[PDB]
Amino acid sequence: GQVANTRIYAAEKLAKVKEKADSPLYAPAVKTLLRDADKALKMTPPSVMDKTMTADSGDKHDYMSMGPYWWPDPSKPDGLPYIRKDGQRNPELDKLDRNKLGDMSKAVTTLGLAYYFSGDEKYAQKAVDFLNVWFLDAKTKMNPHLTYGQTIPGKNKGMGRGAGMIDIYSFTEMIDAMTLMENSKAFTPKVKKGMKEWFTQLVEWMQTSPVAAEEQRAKNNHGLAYDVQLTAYALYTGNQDLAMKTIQEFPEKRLFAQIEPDGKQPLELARTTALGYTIFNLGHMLDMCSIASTLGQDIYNATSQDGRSITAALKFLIPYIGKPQSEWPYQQIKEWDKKQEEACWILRRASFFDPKAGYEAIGAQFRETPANKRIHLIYSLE
Repeated sequence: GQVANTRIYAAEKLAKVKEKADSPLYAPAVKTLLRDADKALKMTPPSVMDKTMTADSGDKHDYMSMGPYWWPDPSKPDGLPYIRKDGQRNPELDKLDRNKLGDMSKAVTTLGLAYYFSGDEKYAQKAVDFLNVWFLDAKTKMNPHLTYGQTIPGKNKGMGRGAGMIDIYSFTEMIDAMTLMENSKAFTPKVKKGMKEWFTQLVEWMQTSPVAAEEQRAKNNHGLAYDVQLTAYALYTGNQDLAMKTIQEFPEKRLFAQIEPDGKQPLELARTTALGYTIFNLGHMLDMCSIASTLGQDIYNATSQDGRSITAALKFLIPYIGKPQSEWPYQQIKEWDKKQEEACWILRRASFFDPKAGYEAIGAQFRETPANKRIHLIYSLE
């Protein structure tokens, strides 16, 4: 009858889905989750040691990634400096740490959820192997900083930039997966202490680094995402005062700054994937609403004097959901169907906070997500 202390996942909902794992509603998704976890068992845990290049610190244990939208310039003899092509991801980024970090993060989340749903230690043990290799083992560990996040060839004098902070956004969810495994045997006090210390050092770095300062001051989805991460990592590390403060400042610093009275997010709508970025930012807003609700803080209903809110932002998007791209007057260069589907899940999540608005009935009209998809477990109607 225990509810886990999750901050992004809706905890009471998730406890009820677990209790009803074998019911007809959830059994197909649980089956698929355990198949995914079984594939993860076969994976070899990667590390920041796997990249062929080294950051300009000379320390291979420093995380290094490349700005995904930055490409060689064909008008220059050696392609340098790189130039930006918004929305087009340069596959060279695969040489560096970003995708390995993603595989790890996704594997631990999969494994923690599989453990929660099954109680099978093999899932928790493999998760702990991933975490040891990535975070804790002297041989392979990532240092708790992103000084060299999103380097760009030929630019920024070999240094990272604040934008690289977005690379670890999935840690917000990974922390909830680790909480779900806390009572496993593999997830020991030593491992829990190790992880809390790594996140403690990361937060100290976020609070003092000039590189992290760049992300904190970002005006768009990067800034909003920074606060969500700072909050989640502060809570994980026991720093409730920093969490409370970041939450309390979030409507003025982020929501009211980035959302217009008519719901437009102009900095996202200017992008080549304007629908995708509008949804990216909304999903992170809803992540903050969820964290905040655990501390009794009502971010979802925070409303400016001139009418700016998450409700306004949703109201702007809704008329485009389920409609052809001909009806959308901004760019969306790719992933049209994928982002329409994600919009239906934004509606599911918003319905948790404003049931009366009828968001779920709007999304149910168009949503085609197969019954065995994990998302049904995580944003259920419990």
